[PDB]
Amino acid sequence: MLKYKEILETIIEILKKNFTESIFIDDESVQGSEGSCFFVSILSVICTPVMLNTNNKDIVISIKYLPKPQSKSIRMYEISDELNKLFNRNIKVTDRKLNITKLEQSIKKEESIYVLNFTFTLNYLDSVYEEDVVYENMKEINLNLGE
Amino acid sequence: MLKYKEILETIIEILKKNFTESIFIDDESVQGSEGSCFFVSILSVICTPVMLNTNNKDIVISIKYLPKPQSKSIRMYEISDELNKLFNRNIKVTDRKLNITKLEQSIKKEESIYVLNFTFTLNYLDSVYEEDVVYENMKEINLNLGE
Amino acid sequence: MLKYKEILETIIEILKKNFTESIFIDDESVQGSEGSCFFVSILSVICTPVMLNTNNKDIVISIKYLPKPQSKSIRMYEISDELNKLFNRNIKVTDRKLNITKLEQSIKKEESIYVLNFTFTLNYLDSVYEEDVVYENMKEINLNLGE
Amino acid sequence: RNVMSGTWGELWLDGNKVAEVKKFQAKMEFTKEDIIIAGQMGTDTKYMGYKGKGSITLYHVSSRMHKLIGEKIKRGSEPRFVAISKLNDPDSYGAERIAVKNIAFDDLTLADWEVGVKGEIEAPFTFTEYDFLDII
Amino acid sequence: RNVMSGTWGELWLDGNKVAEVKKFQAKMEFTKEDIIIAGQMGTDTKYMGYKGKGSITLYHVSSRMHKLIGEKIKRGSEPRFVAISKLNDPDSYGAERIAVKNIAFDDLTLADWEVGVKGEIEAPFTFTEYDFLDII
Amino acid sequence: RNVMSGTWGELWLDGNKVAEVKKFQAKMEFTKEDIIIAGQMGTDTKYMGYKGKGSITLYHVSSRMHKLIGEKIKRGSEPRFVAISKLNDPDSYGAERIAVKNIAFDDLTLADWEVGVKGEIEAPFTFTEYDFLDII
Amino acid sequence: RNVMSGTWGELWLDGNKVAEVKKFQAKMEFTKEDIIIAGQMGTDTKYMGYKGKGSITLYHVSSRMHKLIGEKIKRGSEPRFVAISKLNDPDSYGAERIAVKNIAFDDLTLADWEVGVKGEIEAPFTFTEYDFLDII
Amino acid sequence: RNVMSGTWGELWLDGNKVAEVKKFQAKMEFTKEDIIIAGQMGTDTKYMGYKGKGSITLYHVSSRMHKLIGEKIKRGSEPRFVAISKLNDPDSYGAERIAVKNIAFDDLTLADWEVGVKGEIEAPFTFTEYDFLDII
Amino acid sequence: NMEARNVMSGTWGELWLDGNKVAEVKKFQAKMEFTKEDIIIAGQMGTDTKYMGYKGKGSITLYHVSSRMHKLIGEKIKRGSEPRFVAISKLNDPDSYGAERIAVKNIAFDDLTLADWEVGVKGEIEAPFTFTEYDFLDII
Amino acid sequence: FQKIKIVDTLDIIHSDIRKVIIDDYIGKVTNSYDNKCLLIVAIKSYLEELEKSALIESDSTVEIDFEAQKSYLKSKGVDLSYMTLQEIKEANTGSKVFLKAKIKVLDAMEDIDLSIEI
Repeated sequence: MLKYKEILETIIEILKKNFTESIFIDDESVQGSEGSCFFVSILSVICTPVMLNTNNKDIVISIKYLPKPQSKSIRMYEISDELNKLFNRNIKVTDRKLNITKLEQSIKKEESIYVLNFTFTLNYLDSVYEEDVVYENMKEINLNLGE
Repeated sequence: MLKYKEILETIIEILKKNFTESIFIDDESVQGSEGSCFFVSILSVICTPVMLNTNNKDIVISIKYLPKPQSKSIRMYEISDELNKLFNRNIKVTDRKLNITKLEQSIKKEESIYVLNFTFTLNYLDSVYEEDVVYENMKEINLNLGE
Repeated sequence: MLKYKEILETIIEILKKNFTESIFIDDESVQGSEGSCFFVSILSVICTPVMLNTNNKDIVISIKYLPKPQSKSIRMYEISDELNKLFNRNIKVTDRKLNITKLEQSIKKEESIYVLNFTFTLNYLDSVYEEDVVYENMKEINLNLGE
Repeated sequence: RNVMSGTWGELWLDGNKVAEVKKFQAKMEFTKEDIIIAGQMGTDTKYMGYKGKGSITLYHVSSRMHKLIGEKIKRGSEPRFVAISKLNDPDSYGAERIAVKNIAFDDLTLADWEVGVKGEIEAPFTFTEYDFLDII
Repeated sequence: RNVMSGTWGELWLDGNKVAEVKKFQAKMEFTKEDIIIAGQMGTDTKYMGYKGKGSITLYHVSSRMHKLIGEKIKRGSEPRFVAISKLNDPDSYGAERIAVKNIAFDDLTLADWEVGVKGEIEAPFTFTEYDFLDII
Repeated sequence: RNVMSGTWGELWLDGNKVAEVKKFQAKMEFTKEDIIIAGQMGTDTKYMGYKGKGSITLYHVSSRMHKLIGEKIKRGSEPRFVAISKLNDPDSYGAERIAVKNIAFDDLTLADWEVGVKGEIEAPFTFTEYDFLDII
Repeated sequence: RNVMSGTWGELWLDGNKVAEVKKFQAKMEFTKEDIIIAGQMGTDTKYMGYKGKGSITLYHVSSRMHKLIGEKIKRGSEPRFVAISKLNDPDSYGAERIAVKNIAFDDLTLADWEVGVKGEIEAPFTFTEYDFLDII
Repeated sequence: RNVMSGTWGELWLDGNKVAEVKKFQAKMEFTKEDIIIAGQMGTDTKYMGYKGKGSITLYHVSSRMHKLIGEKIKRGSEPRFVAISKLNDPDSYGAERIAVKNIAFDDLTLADWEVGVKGEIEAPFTFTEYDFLDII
Repeated sequence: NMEARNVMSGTWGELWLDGNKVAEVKKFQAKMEFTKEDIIIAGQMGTDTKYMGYKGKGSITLYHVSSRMHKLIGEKIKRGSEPRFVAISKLNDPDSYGAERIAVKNIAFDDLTLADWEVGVKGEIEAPFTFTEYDFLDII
Repeated sequence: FQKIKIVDTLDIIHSDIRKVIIDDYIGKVTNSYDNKCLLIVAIKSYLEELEKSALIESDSTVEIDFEAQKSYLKSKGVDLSYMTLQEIKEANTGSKVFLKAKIKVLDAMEDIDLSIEI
């Protein structure tokens, strides 16, 4: 059973390697930032049973770049290209590769400032927890055939 | 006829066993909390007749975790894993096991703070109340065959 | 892999050639403008895999004309005709021609002032990044046929 | 003063009430032969007989049909059954009872299940006789 | 007190449990000949036999069917198999086990894939015999 | 531990890799004759052979099929081809390679275009032989 | 490096360019006879010939088809035509030209209109010969 | 410079203008026999004739068809009619007039109504002859 | 013991003609017809029969791929000299109990086909014959 | 192997396969596993053609030579422990390709025994 924390930390590690701006997880930290921070969160998870002991999972992950200093939109257009390079077909989390099904991107204004919203979806199958009792092997088989 | 109060109390007992944070039912109590409370409620119930004396019921149950102290989002990501472990296929309420059909999760901001919303749906059949009169057994059967 | 920055700069160059009003990229610059500015941004990008190594991309591009001085709406109706002339079937970006699939236009009021919103969609195929190892040619082929 | 609602439907099969029943249907389809009469432009028909058809839909709650027919069918002996349907809507005008007789089923479903789906059984049949009880 | 849900379905094929199974179905279709009896308006039928039909749907996880039949089919020898299905819903009334015997499959899928689609295999078959275990 | 996704599918046709391929499918359909045995209610079957069927879907990028078959078909000589399909999902358990041989196509599309639509070609075929490489 | 888009499609019919054309299609359907060979499980086929089929869709702008065939068809003499299709997408790799010859149309539409609907004409045909020009 | 719109459609039936007409259609379907020529791979066809087909759709405003055919049909005498259709869009290039002759209708609708639905009549027919007036 | 799989399929048949294997056989046939005479016996209502002899008749159907029968019989038939042949048929279905192999001797053909073709139709040849003797090899 | 005819047929088959090997794959095709599969398929089709003409007995097999490949891997210093069979099969082997084929041939009639009882 894969952990969401591990996925988030792997993505944060990729971002830390390939970028110099700071990456935050809480809304409080981004308001204290002086300029050009990152915000990463898991947007939605949908879980559906496909077999008796396995589930199908779709996860939406959102990466936001918020330019605080004035006149930083061309940086917003370069960062999208870098992010497009980073995430292509799959990402590797705890010796597992998870397929990427689609990528969506938008540039809109939140309150008074425009921001970049980069999102992509992951799809994979995971197994559910269960407890099974133990039996010993058959040692004696007694069959009697009447008449 | 299963009672909604029993379902809610069973889920509250599970949460109390597996967690150390407080669990609340009313909105008033969560605002007085100093930090990291839980909120549990039944979101929606839909009832449809499938037979003459039985109904089909879909129940949506919402569990919210609200981090009051600053810098508590990584806890928000661990709690989701624990909750995923807790609710898998069915839950047992008053010597009955109720199937879980799907699980949905989202992380959004309410007012100025981000929160975690963990929801799942239950599906089961229940019988409706009815009053039936009593008859005594047949003691005398008089049949006359004419012509 | 085509860059979004290049597409934006090509469109800005076309606008600069064919118009005398200023073209801006950030919201901060348009509020400082004394009159009749332009605003250009990429609205949305949707990326879907169609083959093993290629992606399908749909890009929505928005061009806004904001008349600051009073009584400038007839200019808003001439500018739409000029823009209709400029973008017809395809645009050329870095020795490539990208097809234009549809054009949508609206005139609505944002806050207290009416504005013109000119949008069109681009469709093209792009190839994803991959790393391939190198093999040397077959020099010796040893086959033994038994019995 | 309402149309009859199928929510108030009850079924008896082989003398046993079927608590889990979703829908019931029974129809008689007449056999007609075309006859052309000299001097007449419109084509007429002659009535020859009928065939009874119907089906039952029920939720998968027990092995009712298995116990009814499975063992007898293998040995080469086919059983026949009687069904009684009642439709009594409290808002409607009255009750309607019909007996369907000499029922022979068309198939037997051993297993049919799918993940995430609650099971249902639909069983077509053919009949020959009927009786009217409490017609409106 | 629920209807049985197909989420609690298990399958054994050729003595091996099939962990990846999506749905299972098996049905017996009777053969009926129409007989018209003199003096009787309703048309009756005579039972002559049955044909067994079914199919299995599973996710593409291994080359199970290839190893089962591919090499033997080419040489002109056809194998037969035995399947056991179990439906045991914890909320339902009881379990239901059925054995389906003398199974012969209808086809073999070598490759079927599409971009962006997770693979599935559906395999129709025909059978002749069956046995009841733990009927409700 | 995933089901194989068709996004990781590769095709070789006539010894040449097909970079633009959308989906691939190949199936063997058995021929069965009904046999009724005296004293047995269930109807059995006899296996007599099979027919191979499949199709390829690819985007319109070049005149591959034209160069393959167009000139030879006119003169009355029909060519045969060999195809190799590979499905290797990194998350899945292993790779699967199958060779399809003695392929004969069913038709040839000269032109098919519509305004606002990107072109695709679908090409059914029939085959006779196959080989297993790297089955799971 | 794109797939060819049908927006860049051009047609010449009877030596005259058709400015209003919505879609064009032409296909060759092979005739195959089944042959069973002794000792071989897979069924083979023999190639016998082909039939050419296609259709044109155009907006109702003039009486092109009327002037083409209407008067000649009544007198009992059937005409044949030649068509040339070109698909040249600027983003694609190259152009593709094909000539379709010995065309005989299947029908003639005299009038077809509906309130609130802009008129279109679709015209199936059959052909026999073809030629390759500027294949990629 | 527009495509002709069916909103500008007019019909004359039996010399009387039909004010309420929803759509009109008339088509000629050719009869073709397949001929295989020795030494030629492509299969050719021979033109043998045609059949005229069409239909009229109109709103239920009067008993037009009843008065046209109902009494005569019963006695065994069948009438024939002439229809003229005109399509003259002000934005289009020109007008188009066609006469359809020797019309025989296929059926007669006596009554067809439903609660909450406004009535319409659709009347198929067959024809033999035609004439061109004011073709573009 | 009886199973549907035990029925022999005709796809597993093989034929040798004049010592040469023919790969192109569609069907093979050989059968003996008995000659019987009715005998009415006094005092008996059911009439009886007397066996007197037999006729062997058969046929071979093959896909048209070569001129086998032309080379076999064409030149000798014109000169007035009739040839005789021997055929061996084998039926070996892997799912059956065993093989069946029969030799048919003293075969004389009934006709010779020089040309039979039609446009759009694939070629086939049918050759009836008669025979007198036979042997059994590997019967079930 | 003491008979001339069997060895002659084996040599003829080997030399006829060798031309198809050299004229196409030697020095022109990269030493990848996909190309190895293509070569195996071509060789198998060639052997099936000989099986049809009754030159050799049916049910011949063509596959990657496992023992020679493992020996080469040992000679190159690679470690063969905790390695799957499939992992060894598609390992990189530089410029060397190892293949194994299995066919069957029959002898002619040489000695005949006839027992006759009077």
